[PDB]
Amino acid sequence: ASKRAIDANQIVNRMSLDEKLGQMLMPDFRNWQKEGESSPQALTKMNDEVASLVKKYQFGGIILFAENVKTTKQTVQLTDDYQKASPKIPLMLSIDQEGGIVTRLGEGTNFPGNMALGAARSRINAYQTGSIIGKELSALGINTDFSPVVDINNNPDNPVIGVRSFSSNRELTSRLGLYTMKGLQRQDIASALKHFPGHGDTDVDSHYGLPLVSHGQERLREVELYPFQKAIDAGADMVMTAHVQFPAFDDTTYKSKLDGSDILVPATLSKKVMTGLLRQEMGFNGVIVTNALNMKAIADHFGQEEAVVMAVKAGVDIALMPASVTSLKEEQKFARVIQALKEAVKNGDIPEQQINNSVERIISLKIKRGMYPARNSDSTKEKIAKAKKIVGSKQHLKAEKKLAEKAVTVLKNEQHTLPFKPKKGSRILIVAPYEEQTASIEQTIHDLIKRKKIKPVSLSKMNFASQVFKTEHEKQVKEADYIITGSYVVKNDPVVNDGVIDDTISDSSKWATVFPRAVMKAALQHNKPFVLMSLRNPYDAANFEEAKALIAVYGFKGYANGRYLQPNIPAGVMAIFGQAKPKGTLPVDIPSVTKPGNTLYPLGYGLNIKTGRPL
Ligand code: NA
Repeated sequence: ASKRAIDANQIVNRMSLDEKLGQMLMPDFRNWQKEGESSPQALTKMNDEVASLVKKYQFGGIILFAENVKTTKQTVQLTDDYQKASPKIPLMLSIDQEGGIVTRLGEGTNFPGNMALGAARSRINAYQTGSIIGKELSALGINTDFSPVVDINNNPDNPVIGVRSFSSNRELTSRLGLYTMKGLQRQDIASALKHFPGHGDTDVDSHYGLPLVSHGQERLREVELYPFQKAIDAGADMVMTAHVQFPAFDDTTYKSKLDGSDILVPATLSKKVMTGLLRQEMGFNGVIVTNALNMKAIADHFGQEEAVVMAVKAGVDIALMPASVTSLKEEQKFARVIQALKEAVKNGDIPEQQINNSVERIISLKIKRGMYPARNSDSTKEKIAKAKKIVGSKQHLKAEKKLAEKAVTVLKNEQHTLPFKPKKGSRILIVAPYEEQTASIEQTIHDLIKRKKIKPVSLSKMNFASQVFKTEHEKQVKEADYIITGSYVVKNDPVVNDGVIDDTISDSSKWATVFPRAVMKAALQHNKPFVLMSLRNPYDAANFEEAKALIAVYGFKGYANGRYLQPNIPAGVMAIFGQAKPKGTLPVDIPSVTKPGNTLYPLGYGLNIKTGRPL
């Protein structure tokens, strides 16, 4: 590893301060309003206006969004067109391909998500997930991924990250995060631990619109920072930092450049936090990178040019999205940002050696993940061919399937309700919040029929988001022979009275709690098989203590425009019809609604769908 250290330095010493500064910038070109074009457009394809700016400011990286990677053919092209534009050093192309409810690739393999991998628990599954996203990203020409999220969803009453997080436990989070990370690296992909110093239990400041952490240092070091520490020791490449007001480690305030008020310093802009805590006390010598510096709150309260400078002064190595430049009319923004830096350095506000370090860390990362020198040598056409047989491939899809199905978590199964074994002719009533969800379940039961794994049955759908359970809906439940219902909640806000959920109170506003619970009473009333499939946060499982079949899948996206947007719903359905073997155990604690203060389903709990005994 001492072979990168010198290599990197030999290189930095030969760069103009301007090539060094540009190399610490990583803007986004999500939307671009061309010359003499009516408005801004999703940038699907390169052009001389954007590429000029790359040649000119010589950025160190470009971050990509859903707009930029709509299709596999378009993506592999846009990447190679970027690499052409980049004058001297291979760009570091990055993206938020976490898996689960946060994916970006258009034709790529969306996985069950972190909280799913938590339920699955096996650390090999995590490593496979990263290894595949890695293969996929690598095949497109993307080399950096802002995953793993190692935030900890430890507070039901405040699930800021929820299913994007492995677990409510620090050890399960750090471990799974540890292996997702290593998975990605094995594919030669820069991996960035996400949301330092721990976004999972952030309060908010309604005044400024920033996340605030009010916890003291003992707590912070026990919980929030633990996952990051362990991954940092294990050789994390990058650490992404959120704009979180962080008073236990820095309670420096500034004057808002918009309010005049005394605003706490965001973690990102604090030398005590960036350099003091992360760089020194924690030992992180990788690349530090920040949330979008052009986020409104930040831009408005600290100023754009000023904020990027504060961040670099504070220790970050890569200022992400330093300004919002959509046209060539706005191109002088990048000039100013670099100019602020050039000046703050000339002044000795930022030692030249500090810049040389940062850049030497980027150049070291680029060398370490084979971005530098550029390791490929295939026609863009050939890259595209190779990519189409890799991104979204049947092999990957199978693994996605096995993983989603392994993660399904059975919480109740009284008297073998599951699996459903329908007679020919049986009517299955499918009930979810949105059409794309009832569609996914339907499409899945449909394949099972075409594949002769179940007798032919008849399906109707009921979509209840914002609805109230009225007579119409109840007649439709009598008609049914089998009922599959999806619950969807973030925070669990059942109307309740001394532990007794109140069912006599239904209004449109309470739909995510009152409605599915009304289906359930309706189905019990007429002696129907009813399983409940929770689609997001497992907390809603406390709403269905009377039910006899209950499962969690940790992923709510459905079926649309001919494509499955997530594996979770299908996997649930397969386990309901005895097709898959659900292994899942709770990666979080489900609080009881009927006996407040107690846990209803503890961490690690999960049933063997066949034997009925705790997995
Ligand atoms: Na490429």
